[PDB]
Amino acid sequence: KNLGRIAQIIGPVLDVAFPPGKMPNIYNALIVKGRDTAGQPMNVTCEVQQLLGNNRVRAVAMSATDGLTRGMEVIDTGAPLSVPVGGATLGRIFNVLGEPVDNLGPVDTRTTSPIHRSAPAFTQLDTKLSIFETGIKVVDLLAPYRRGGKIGLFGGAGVGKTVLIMELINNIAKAHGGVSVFGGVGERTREGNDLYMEMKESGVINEQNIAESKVALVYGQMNEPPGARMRV
Amino acid sequence: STASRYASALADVADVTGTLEATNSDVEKLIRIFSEEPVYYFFANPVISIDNKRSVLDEIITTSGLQPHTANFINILIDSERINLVKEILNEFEDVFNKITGTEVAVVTSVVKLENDHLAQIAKGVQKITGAKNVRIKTVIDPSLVAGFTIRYGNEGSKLVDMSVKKQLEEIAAQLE
Amino acid sequence: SKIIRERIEGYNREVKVVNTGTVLQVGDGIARIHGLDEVMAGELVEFEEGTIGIALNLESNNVGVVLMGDGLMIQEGSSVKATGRIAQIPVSEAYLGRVINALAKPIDGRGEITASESRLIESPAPGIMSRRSVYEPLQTGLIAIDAMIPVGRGQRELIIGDRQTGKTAVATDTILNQQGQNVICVYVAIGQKASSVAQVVTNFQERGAMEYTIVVAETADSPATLQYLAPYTGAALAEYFMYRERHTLIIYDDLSKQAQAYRQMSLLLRRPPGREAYPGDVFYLHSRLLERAAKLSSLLGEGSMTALPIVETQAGDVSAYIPTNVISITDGQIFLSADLFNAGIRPAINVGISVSRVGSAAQIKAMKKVAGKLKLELAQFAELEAFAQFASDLDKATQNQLARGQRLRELLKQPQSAPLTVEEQVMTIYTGTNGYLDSLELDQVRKYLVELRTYVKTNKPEFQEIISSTKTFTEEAEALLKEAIQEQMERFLLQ
Repeated sequence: KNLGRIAQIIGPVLDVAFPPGKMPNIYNALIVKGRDTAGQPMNVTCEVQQLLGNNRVRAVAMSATDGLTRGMEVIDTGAPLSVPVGGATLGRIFNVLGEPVDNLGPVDTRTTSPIHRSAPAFTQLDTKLSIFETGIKVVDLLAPYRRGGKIGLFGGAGVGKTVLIMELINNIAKAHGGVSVFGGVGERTREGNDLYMEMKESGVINEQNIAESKVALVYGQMNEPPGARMRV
Repeated sequence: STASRYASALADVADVTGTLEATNSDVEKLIRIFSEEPVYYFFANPVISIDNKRSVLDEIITTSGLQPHTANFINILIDSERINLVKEILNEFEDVFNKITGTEVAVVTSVVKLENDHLAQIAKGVQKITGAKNVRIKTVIDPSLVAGFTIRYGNEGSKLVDMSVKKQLEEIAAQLE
Repeated sequence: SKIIRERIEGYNREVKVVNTGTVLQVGDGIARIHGLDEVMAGELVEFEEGTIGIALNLESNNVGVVLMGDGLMIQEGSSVKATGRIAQIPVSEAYLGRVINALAKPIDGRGEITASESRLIESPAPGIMSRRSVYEPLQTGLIAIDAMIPVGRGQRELIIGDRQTGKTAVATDTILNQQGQNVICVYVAIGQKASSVAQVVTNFQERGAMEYTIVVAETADSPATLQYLAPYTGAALAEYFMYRERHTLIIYDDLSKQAQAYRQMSLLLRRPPGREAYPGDVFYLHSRLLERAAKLSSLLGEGSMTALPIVETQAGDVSAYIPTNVISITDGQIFLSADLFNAGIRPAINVGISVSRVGSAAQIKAMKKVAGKLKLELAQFAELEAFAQFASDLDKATQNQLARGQRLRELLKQPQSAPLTVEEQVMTIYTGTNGYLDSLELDQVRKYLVELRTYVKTNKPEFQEIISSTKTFTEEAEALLKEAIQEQMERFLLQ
């Protein structure tokens, strides 16, 4: 229940004079209800980057901001990017907004959870340093890839992370019961289109049996004003 | 601050003048004058012809009848474009008045609108505790004040002293302790 | 009091101009501007002295306008009446030959290029859903390009190198081969020398490529607003071709100039400077710029938008923030090694460091059958490039693979505007793989391969017909190629 006038906009850094009381917290979200280029209402996902004071705040939106005029109201969501969690993401190529960028219809799932969240605690975790065992033979042999782990890649295209990550996706889907979040940050849209074509083509996106689709596709567009991409 | 410096100089002008009360009256009147956001913008837009703004400025100096020291203070101020930085220095003039005075405004905040006798006792006790020359009482009948009160005093309202649910916070602490 | 408030009410009613904003801080093509607050973000606005102001900095106080050019007549307090329109350049196909300045207005002088559809320069990018597979090929004319790096219709590739290198002209050679292609050719010459701009234009119309090519250009003396958006303007020109389902290609002269420009912009905006003074927004800006270039989906008609990025390594920084940013951004990359040019090989493509993403989807299988062997032998000679001075003691297969890679290395070079077709290159590659050029000597195989191309254009044109129609290296066609190969081999063997 907060409405902030679009105070300034230093490009994609927007500024928002919120109300003196109704000024949100850090990383609290806001739908900037501006016009479109059509003048139709378009709502941007401004993110509370900096409480700039004098009841104003330097915000960042993820999408673009052309057509926005100063003083435009942003109803603060007042919380993190509550995103459609669970299986509606497991299969729909979902935008940073939580729309399925796939054009697979709307992701009808009530579970929209806070994005910039904490990690767990020093007591909650499971410190058996287990092997995220692949099924790919060399990683089985060579790579003691930790379960719960951090498998850094010094290799990409040509070296074949497409097919290898695809077989890894099928393998964690099959040998484990675990599911996969694949995120193309700053995405080559050639590689993004081919990637969704691959997961459909592999059936990782089980193309008929959607949401039996074993993957969850979150590309981050390089075309996104890359303040989008920091929170992806 | 330099805004606080502008306030301190206005108070110094009114103080070596003796018009601390008089230009304080001018300060409140001109505060309500510059409270007009259209008047504050028209005086404070860069698009304002400072010729025409000076015209309207002497016009407003009539239109509330300002004392001369504060009038020339405003003239130097809007002359030095800190009219854009105006209002809080005006607000700081209040504290500068108290800096001139030692009349310390302290905000009580109680369950009821408390007794003016109890107000007198608290202002006297704060004139001892503050060591104050005087005490502008700044009352409040606070809703979340369960039964007791809350006197923010000091230079700011820094010196909080409260017994309303504050003891309940202490009890929850000693419970948690 | 409303006498005084009437007086300041009239004064502020004078200050209550809606569309207008007076020029507050007139500096160097940039203005703070009182008034004109209610503008949307980023529009053009008509200042006094008519001046087009790019509403870059939505200041809370002011109205920060990138002026279109120099505003000495744009006086103090110059009222910018808000225009509200932004960048809607009228794009039509009627510029395909006109050389437009940034208003889609012919800096040619070819007359007002008539144009009804007006697109704002930054239109949105095509989704990954909006793009199909990259099936159809581009073809540079550079046999060495398409061999070692296949170019699809509507893809993203850089050409990094150094100053004006003829990498400029390498793009021009691609533009030349676009004449045989069905793609719309569009020369985006940011910041070239004017004489260079004209010699390029003369190269285009002299090729008649300016039939297939429109031209847009930023001056070196450009107002960097025009520089700072004219890239997106050419991108929208590609949109008016590519949303029309057409193959179309663009040649973006080095956006490093635009990077210095946006550096000058944000520094002119008094904005936050980033990695080596380029703005951080240059990452997203060039990202939005190069983002839209693709073959579309068939839902959008598979219209190819084939980008050509000029990137010049400033004294060989393969990792300028510009360069490494593009290196992130691209899919095909073309490092240039004028070491080869200094040793003689134009094209001086650094064939090793020039890495690409698309690959065989962009190659003809016709090409691919030869080209895999070209890759294998190429890397073989590449490791074996050490053996050269001691290659007196070279083994038979060692000196022989050296000879094979040597003839293949001979099978690379091409001058300024020595483009070839697919099929002539197919003959060239099949011979150079087929060791008929392992026979022929250094300059001998150059002229003899030229002669083999000519005497295959004559003496085996139906093999070229099959290589057209099938677009597949037929064993019949490879046989006719071997036939004409031995024939012209005899012809140049008599010499």
